[PDB]
Amino acid sequence: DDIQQLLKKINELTGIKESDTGLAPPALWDLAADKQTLQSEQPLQVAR
Amino acid sequence: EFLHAQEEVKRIQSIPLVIGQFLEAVDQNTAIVGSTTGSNYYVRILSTIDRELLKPNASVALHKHSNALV
Amino acid sequence: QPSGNTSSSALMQGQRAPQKPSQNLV
Amino acid sequence: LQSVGQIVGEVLKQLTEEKFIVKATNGPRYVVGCRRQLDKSKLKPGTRV
Amino acid sequence: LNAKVRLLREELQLLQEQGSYVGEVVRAMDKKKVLVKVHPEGKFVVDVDKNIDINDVTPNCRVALRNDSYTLHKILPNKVDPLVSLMMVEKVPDSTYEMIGG
Amino acid sequence: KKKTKGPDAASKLPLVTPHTQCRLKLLKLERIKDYLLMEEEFIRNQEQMKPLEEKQEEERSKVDDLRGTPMSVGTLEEIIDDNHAIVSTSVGSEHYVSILSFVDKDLLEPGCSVLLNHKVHAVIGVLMDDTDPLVTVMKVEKAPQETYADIGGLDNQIQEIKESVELPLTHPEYYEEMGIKPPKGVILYGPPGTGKTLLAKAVANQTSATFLRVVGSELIQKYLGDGPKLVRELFRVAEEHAPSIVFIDEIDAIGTKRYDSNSGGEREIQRTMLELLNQLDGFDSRGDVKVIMATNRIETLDPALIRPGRIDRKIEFPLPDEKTKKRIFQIHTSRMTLADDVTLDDLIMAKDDLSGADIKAICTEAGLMALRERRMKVTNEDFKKSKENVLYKKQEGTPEGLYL
Ligand SMILES: Nc1ncnc2c1ncn2[C@@H]1O[C@H](COP(=O)(O)OP(=O)(O)OP(=O)(O)O)[C@@H](O)[C@H]1O
Ligand SMILES: [Mg+2]
Repeated sequence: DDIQQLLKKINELTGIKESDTGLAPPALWDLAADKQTLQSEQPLQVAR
Repeated sequence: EFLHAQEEVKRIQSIPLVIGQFLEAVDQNTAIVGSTTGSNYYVRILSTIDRELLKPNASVALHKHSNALV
Repeated sequence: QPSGNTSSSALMQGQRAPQKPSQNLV
Repeated sequence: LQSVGQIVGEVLKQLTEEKFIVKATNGPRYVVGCRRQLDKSKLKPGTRV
Repeated sequence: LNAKVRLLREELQLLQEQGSYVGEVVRAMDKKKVLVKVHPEGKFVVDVDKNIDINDVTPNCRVALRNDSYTLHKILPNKVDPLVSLMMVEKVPDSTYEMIGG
Repeated sequence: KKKTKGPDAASKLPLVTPHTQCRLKLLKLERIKDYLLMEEEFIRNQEQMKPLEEKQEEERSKVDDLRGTPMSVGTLEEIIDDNHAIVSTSVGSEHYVSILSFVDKDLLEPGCSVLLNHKVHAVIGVLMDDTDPLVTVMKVEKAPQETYADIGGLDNQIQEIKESVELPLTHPEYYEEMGIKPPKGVILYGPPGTGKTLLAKAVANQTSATFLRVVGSELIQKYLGDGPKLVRELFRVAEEHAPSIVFIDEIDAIGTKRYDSNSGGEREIQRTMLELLNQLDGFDSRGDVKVIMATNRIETLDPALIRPGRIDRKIEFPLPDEKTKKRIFQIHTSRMTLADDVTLDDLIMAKDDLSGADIKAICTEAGLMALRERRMKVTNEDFKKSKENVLYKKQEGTPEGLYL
């Protein structure tokens, strides 16, 4: 009985991790994040 | 003051509202209803309706703006 | 040949609605 | 130039002396009232409105 | 009398409120993110509030999303289809067990 | 490296070999319990004594805020220009959006799901995997309890299937030296109630690769386009993983003779069958995936599913003979307390038409009838009543001996 109960507990205490967004190394981000990415949301439009 | 408050609460369903259909009841003064426009919702219910009429399915009235069940 | 047959179904495409644009251009 | 356009639908059953259940062509159904001087006798179920 | 009127006023205050969507969870994520599937259409990545721990969240459950900004609101009864009404007889004003006879 | 073994097995430890009320088992399960408590304590201390944390590099929050809070998921379809790809949402509304930085522009490929913003609707990330919860659910991860010890004696069939699915893994030296490809497809057919699913359970219990199990009349959806796509994704997820195996049960719901008729739903059934048929052995490749397919009547199958090349071995399960009945009776009554009077010889020899499930029901009925009169030990008359009074529906033939 308590074997299976503690099995349930030990498996719940484990979930997952992702690291799956495709972000590049920070050097590639450069300071472009502020300079042009911030200056890219507002200037353009969707243009369906 | 009490009289006036009842007067306000009376005019909360005298409105051209919509028909949904009851789906499920979770606990007191709260439920889940799927409106006829799709987009299944989750809303409170009024404090004056009788409870024992809404178990499996029903034609229920939904406020036009807030989707509160009446 | 009598019929007791059945069939599948295609979906209802019409679902989109317009939304207020929120562009910020000076 | 100032007109508005209006929704076309059909009366389902009558519900109470002032409340009707109506349905749009392809929208949802609604619960509504009926206007001043509208001769409610004509509002048979199935009529166009 | 004062308590009664205060209660009624508070109820009226609460009824002036916006609704919320219901969504199916397909899987959790790391650092307080979930992946949900809103009913009409959509596949969103939403954030949880402060009163819910992720370990409560498992795939194929129902969660409530605040319609204003898509946040986890709470976890509610699990799914069933409409046909449950005919199932699960709820009251049994039926025959007894000793009137069979033979 | 692919997703790798992705093994599916709880299988903690089975050694309860005393199989009685002995001390050895108590001490052994004591060892098991205290190891499990030890590991739990370690993980509690691991999660409790973490003192180090900053984890924002003064810019991670910046990237997090630059992208919207409720990111949505869309389908890239073309990339006409750098920084100006073209994507689409669910409703099929395309939009000539832009591409921002901080997104590795290496792994994006037409047909891959991406993460998009709301207000401006640009591409801000890539979703690594998308598997619907109709295929991940089919997978098994807790092995069923049985093993070869419980099978009542099927030496030919067991050896056959072992050469099919198990041997090429553990000792793959012979096949290369001889120059042969091991068989990949197996059919298990025969009368009902004989053991077709026992071998499935027993194989799944002891293995090293991924196991996927599917029942027949489940590959069917009503939207005219989901059946074949679901089959395709099933085989995709099987192949990207380890040397898995797939078990399709009760097939005849899917494959039957492919004739021509009127209704459109039946056309859909045929379309799905034919898609699977292509998936198993069509154009270029197949992969490292085995398929087991089980049914209780075989003549009504499409000749295109059974031809060799697609299904290489066929295995018939016949009714038990008198040698096997003794083994079955010895297994199913092992953990029974039992009296010195009974002899299984009479029960096994009196009848000549019964199967494994029937024997199990005879055992439980007899034991229960013994309980009926407040006893634990079982006698011969109980077994007599169990056999004769129930467990026998009848049939008739060859009247009054026309042959003599
Ligand atoms: N040789 C055997 N040894 C042990 N048990 C057996 C044997 N043959 C049959 N059984 C018993 O038969 C049952 C297993 O079901 P089985 O695999 O025969 O079903 P099936 O052939 O898939 O039948 P169905 O057509 O109903 O799906 C279990 O109760 C098992 O104990
Ligand atoms: Mg079976």
